[PDB]
Amino acid sequence: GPVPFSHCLPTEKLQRCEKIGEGVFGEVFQTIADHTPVAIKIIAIEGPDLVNGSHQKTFEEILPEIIISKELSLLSGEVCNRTEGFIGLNSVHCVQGSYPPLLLKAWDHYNSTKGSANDRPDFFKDDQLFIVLEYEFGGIDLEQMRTKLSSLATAKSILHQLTASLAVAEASLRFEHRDLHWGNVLLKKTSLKKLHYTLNGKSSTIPSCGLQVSIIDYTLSRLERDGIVVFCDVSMDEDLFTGDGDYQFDIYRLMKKENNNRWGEYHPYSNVLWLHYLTDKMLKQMTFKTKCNTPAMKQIKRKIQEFHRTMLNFSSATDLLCQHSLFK
Ligand code: NA
Repeated sequence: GPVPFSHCLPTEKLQRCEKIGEGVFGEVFQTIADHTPVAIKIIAIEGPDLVNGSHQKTFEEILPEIIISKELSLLSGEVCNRTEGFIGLNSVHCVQGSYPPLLLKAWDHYNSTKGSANDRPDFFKDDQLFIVLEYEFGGIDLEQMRTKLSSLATAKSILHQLTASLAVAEASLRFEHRDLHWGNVLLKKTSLKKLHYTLNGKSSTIPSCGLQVSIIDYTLSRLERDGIVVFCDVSMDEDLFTGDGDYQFDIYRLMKKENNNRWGEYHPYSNVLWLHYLTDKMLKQMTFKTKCNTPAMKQIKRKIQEFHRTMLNFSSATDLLCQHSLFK
């Protein structure tokens, strides 16, 4: 049955919590235990209050995200289809209580410095249920790194890492991410020169450029095992297909066109659509500390531009990884 918050966030861990992100879903905090940072995602469930302007999910509605988190985390320890490019899942708990005052303090600090679009989560009663997901800390999102990357060479490593992770998940799980906006691509420093993956038993490497990429946020994702499909049915959602002002919002429409509004089906072209949106961000919105000033950098730019104009003619991330010249 549900545990108190203190089960997940013993005092010292709660005292070290800093807010790092948010969405309509709820709140994300960073903390530390056994000298290791972790990210804690907290989602209210089962209650009647609007939270951030939206109804709370039921436990049945939140289960897909929990299941998908686990399956993608487990890919780091598999053999035939192996990738560390998702995000590690450490634990999941169902908690009952009002929001901890120490988390309110962290929430207020973020509101003061960065500003929040959410409600201050101070209105929950002591019977409120939450899902608390503890993840590996994955670094900083690509959107927050808009002005922080070295060069377009780094962009190439990032797109290769994303494409490989998505391909491995296609092959093992018939996975579609379905919401891979640039807030959901995390970057962390690595001392490894090369990152390793295995796709259908064939192992390969990717030069890191000093960064390891982690894909997060499985709210809209789909996968299947042995014919049992886990997904978010958005066929009757209005608002998801009516956004404007960013190619992101076109991707939701383009996915609905590809799948004829049947969200249980497998359409791995959606992963190609998201990779095209990310490549577009790399070329149009990211700005690098070092431009392509030399001939050999102008070449990497030309190859990423060629990827942008050709990739929509590939059927899946697997097709892109295996056949696109960018990755040869
Ligand atoms: Na990862």
